[PDB]
Amino acid sequence: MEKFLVIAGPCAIESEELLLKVGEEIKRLSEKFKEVEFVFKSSFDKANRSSIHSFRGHGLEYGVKALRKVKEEFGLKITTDIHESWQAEPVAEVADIIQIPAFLCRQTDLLLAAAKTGRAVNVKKGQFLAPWDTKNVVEKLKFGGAKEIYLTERGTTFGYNNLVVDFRSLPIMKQWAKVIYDATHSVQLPGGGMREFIFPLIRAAVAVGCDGVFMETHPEPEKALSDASTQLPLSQLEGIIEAILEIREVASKYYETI
Amino acid sequence: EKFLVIAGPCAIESEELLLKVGEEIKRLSEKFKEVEFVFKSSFDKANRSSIHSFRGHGLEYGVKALRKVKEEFGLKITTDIHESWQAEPVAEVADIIQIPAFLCRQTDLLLAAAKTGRAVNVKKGQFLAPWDTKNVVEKLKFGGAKEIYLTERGTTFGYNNLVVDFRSLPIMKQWAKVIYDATHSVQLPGGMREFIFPLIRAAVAVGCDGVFMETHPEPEKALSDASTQLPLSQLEGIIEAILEIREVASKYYETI
Amino acid sequence: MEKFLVIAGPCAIESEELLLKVGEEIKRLSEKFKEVEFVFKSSFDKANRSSIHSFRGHGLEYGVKALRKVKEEFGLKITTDIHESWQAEPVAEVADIIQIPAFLCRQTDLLLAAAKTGRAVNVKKGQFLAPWDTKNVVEKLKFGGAKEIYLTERGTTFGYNNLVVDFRSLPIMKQWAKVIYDATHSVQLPGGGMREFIFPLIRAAVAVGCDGVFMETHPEPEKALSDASTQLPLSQLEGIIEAILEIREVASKYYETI
Amino acid sequence: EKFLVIAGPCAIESEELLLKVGEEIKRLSEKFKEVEFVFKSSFDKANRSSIHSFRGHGLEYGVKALRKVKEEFGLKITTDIHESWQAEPVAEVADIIQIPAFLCRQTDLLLAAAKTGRAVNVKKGQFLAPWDTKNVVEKLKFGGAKEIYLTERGTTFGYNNLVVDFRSLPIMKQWAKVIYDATHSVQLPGGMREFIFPLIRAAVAVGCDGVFMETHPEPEKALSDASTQLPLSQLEGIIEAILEIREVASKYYETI
Ligand SMILES: O=C(O)[C@@H](CO)OP(=O)(O)O
Ligand SMILES: O=C(O)[C@@H](CO)OP(=O)(O)O
Ligand SMILES: O=C(O)[C@@H](CO)OP(=O)(O)O
Ligand SMILES: O=C(O)[C@@H](CO)OP(=O)(O)O
Repeated sequence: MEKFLVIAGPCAIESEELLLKVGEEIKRLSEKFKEVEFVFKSSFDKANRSSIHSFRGHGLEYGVKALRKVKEEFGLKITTDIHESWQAEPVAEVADIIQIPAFLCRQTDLLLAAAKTGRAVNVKKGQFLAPWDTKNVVEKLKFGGAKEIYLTERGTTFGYNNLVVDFRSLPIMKQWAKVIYDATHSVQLPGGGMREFIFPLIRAAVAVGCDGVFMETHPEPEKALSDASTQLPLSQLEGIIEAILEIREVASKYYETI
Repeated sequence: EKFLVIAGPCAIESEELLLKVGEEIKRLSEKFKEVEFVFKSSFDKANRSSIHSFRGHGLEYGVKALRKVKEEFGLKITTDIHESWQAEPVAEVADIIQIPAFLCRQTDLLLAAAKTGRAVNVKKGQFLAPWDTKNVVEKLKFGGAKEIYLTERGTTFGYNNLVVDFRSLPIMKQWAKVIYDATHSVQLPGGMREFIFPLIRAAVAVGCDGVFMETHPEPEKALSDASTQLPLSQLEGIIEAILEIREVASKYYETI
Repeated sequence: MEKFLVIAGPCAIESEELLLKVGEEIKRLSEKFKEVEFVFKSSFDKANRSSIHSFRGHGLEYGVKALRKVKEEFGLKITTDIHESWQAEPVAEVADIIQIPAFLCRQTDLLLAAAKTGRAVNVKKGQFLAPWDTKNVVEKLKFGGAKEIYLTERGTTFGYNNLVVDFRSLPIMKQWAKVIYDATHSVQLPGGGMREFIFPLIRAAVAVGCDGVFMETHPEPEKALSDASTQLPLSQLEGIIEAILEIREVASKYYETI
Repeated sequence: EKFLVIAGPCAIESEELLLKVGEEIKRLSEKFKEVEFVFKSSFDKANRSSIHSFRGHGLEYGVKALRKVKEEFGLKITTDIHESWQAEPVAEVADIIQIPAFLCRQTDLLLAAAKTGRAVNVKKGQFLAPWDTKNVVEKLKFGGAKEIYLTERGTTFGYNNLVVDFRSLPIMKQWAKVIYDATHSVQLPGGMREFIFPLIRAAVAVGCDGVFMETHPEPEKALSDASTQLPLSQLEGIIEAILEIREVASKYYETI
């Protein structure tokens, strides 16, 4: 079985300190769960918040420098998201995996900018996109030179201010890329979020079969500057990870062949 | 209480077919003692899209064939009703009376079912939000029902498509035992066999009280739900798989 | 141009008196709007309420007798809905148009029970049904002997507790039956309702093109026993009808040919 | 203020095509003096599903061709931007800067557009509820924009389908002028020409401040939105139709 990916970290780079605190914990779990490839995630810019008054971040320069500290202090791989083509090059200096936001999954130039860096690229599936329509997204990355591609399931528009997770997307997308399940954005209520469903839905994802999971986690979610109602309390991370590795193991012999 | 597996051919195509399927379910029944098996088949497909499609052989012949399965194999029975008058005659043989998803809000049908003293399983309508099943349960309690089940079978997602919102499992559990219907949840109304097993794995990882699966020795030849009925020979493997997943996952099912 | 249909009346037969009061007003409008075919509607049983504690009605016998009074006192056509096959025969004694509830639009026996009465049949399109899938519904009625058939647009499931009206359904369904737009149920919030959208959406319906409209109306909606937030104040009916006849007239030369 | 009609070929396939279309719009412009016509064409289809599809001839060539239309015919101009840097160069020719629907929440793009001093039209995202456009308008006001439009273009309805919820027209009007996009609202993402005219009739019966329509002398030969671009010759008839409907219906538009 392939090394399972767990992408995790605070939603936003609130400070270099917050980063070091989560990083410390992620490093501890990586030493325990040696069958997992851990990737530390945090955004240097929440460029698509609903409100002009909401927290965005401290800028690209500061964020890359704080992620670089996490990588240097803990030896952890790094992923962060870009919003315009010009950011691909500077971010690629620290990011092992460049993330493409869900609203931007069809922006050709942004995808090509990420792909020519030589870094892996993970595209969040747009809330508007059918799972079979990710085939062209992967084709655009492969055309642009990307050799390691991920597609992340994060819910689909289901009426107003609600997302539903159609688990059929996991085996469908697996036909053309590795698949990541985003356990924290899939339960958000666009323009909101329900923490009580994070755990059940992530159990469903590993029972269906995916190649990794993505989770935002913060020492104190209620105090977070972004995604306060969906970020997972840091102390709860180890137990969630153990549970998914257990459920994955027992379901794995039944995963179907693409 | 023990995990429920409700299984059988979609339609009572013949007393014979029920006996063949009944035999295999009897067999699995002896192999998996911790599971409560309930044999299912419909005496009438009362809501087919086309007037030219197979409906069945009538309630009399159907109850007779189901009686034969219960007598011959000792299996509990479940079938669905479509109008209030059918509840009492079906209750002579059915341990569980099933309410069709389009009929989940028909007050008299629910009350007629509750009045028989039998257990009632209501398929959640494709139009119903999970929190709105609380009133469904309340109707049945008011009607005297004491063993109540709610079955997840997908929700309307645009035209000719259903999506399973797994958040409904924990929500519905606040007021009834919850069953996951593995075969209708992937059908395309007005489906895809390849998604049956993956989604049933999800349902037990999330946590449910039972699973519902239509099965037929030769699905391609079935007269109803031909595209989604599970081949009978695959049933054992899927049941063992979900008992294994449940065993591990149950440690994590959230309290009520 | 065909005589436009306006189906209207109180949601439920709260009393024979309420019926006579609305009937009086509908009769007055029928004398004014002679280009409209008016049909008086009221249910003898709200058989599918969400709550066991909600108002259902005073029974079939009482309801048919109250509708028969309206027909006899005002000379108005009558429509009411059935819920089980056995009710088709007694209701057909008074109802010119037998209505099939939206949740029951695929119940074969109920449709055949209505069709063999020789009365017109109007089927509410299920909130789960695609517009092209009404073709088989009409085929079932024609097979059962119905010679005058209507399909009513009343919204489609759009996430939880919300309905959306896809106006493309009007020209699609028109391929096989006369089409009615239900102005009051289309704005209800299943398991709720928004009165402010009734008027705009009914203007859209006649600009697209339909063969009639359906509206629930009560002298005092807030006091209604069913659909209190969507029933139209009776005093507002005349002005709505004048507006739709005006918009219909001006749009009509552009209605496309089926 | 007067009713807006924004029209033109989806993509700047060539300075020529724009001139042919510009000529017809100039003509209608003289025929319908109460209407403010705005000529539209995209210099880059930056979000095509396939890497092998037509994107265009670049921003430079595009701004040049649009400048030619404004110089030659005196028509106001609108085109869309895809990244913040494009706002200032596009603002030399565009009276209205268009924000793509997938990019309606990208704060910097909205701010870059507002900073040019031009009017801004934001296509409402297929994922956005109508009440959630209030924050979109607030971003643009904060950015200095004073003439703001919100365009209805359909909402995600299951997979590969959009539905127009007309309730959004009156809701969005509380905070901006509202335009109805008649051609993308009926496209099937990842459409149907037969529904364009019926839905545009609905939009003016409900009440909007303008309509948006892509038009091409020969849609079948277009390099983008070939399935939905309106044949140029049909444009006059549809504009006269909607002015007639609006004239009658406007008596009933609800206050703000
Ligand atoms: O993970 C996040 O921080 C965001 C941005 O990429 O994800 P999404 O676009 O899926 O909301
Ligand atoms: O299980 C079935 O036979 C049918 C009828 O009860 O189910 P549903 O109503 O969910 O289609
Ligand atoms: O008009 C009504 O009173 C009801 C019942 O027929 O309609 P619907 O089923 O469309 O909710
Ligand atoms: O009108 C268009 O050219 C496109 C781009 O702005 O529209 P939308 O983003 O609505 O697809």
